[PDB]
Amino acid sequence: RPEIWIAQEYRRIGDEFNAYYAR
Amino acid sequence: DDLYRQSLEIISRYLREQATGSGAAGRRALETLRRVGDGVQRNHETAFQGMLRKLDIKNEDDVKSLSRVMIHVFSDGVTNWGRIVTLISFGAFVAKHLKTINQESCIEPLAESITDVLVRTKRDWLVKQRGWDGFVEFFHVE
Ligand SMILES: [Zn+2]
Ligand SMILES: [Zn+2]
Ligand SMILES: [Zn+2]
Ligand SMILES: [Zn+2]
Repeated sequence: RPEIWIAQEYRRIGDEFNAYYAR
Repeated sequence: DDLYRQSLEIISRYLREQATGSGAAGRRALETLRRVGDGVQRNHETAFQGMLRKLDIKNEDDVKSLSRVMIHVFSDGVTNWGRIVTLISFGAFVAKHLKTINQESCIEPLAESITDVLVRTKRDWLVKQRGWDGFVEFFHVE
C-alpha cells in the first residue's frame, strides 16, 4: 500500500525532528 | 475561528513564499517555520520526491490523497511538533512542484487541506500547547 509507505516516511522524518529538538 | 484562521494564514504564507521565492505569534511561527521547514526539505529531498511520486498529485485541487495520508500519519495517537512541521514542510515541497508544473497554481487548496487536518483533528492538543506558541518554543534555539 502506497499510503502506508507515505505515512511511515512522514513519521520517520517527523519523529527524528522531534527527538532532535526534544533533547 | 481564531486558531483556524491564524493557522491558515501562517501555513499559506509559508507555502506561497516557498512556491514563488518571496498576529505577532504568527510572525514568530513564520520565522520558525522558515528555519525548521527549510532544514527538513534539505536533507530529505530524496524522501520527499519519493512520497510526492507515490501520492501522484495531478493538480492544485488533487489533495484528497494528501488528506488521507496525513490523517493516517496521526492515527497512531502520537502527536508532536516534529511531525506537524514535517507535514507543513512536505506541503511546501508539493507547492514548489505545483508551480513548476503550472506557474499560476494556487497554493490555497493545499494549505487548506493541511490546516484542516491539523486544526480539526488536533484542535485541543494545539489549544493546550497554547497554539503556535508551543511550536515556537519547541523549535527555539539560542
Ligand atoms: Zn497504518
Ligand atoms: Zn523510507
Ligand atoms: Zn480556498
Ligand atoms: Zn513563548
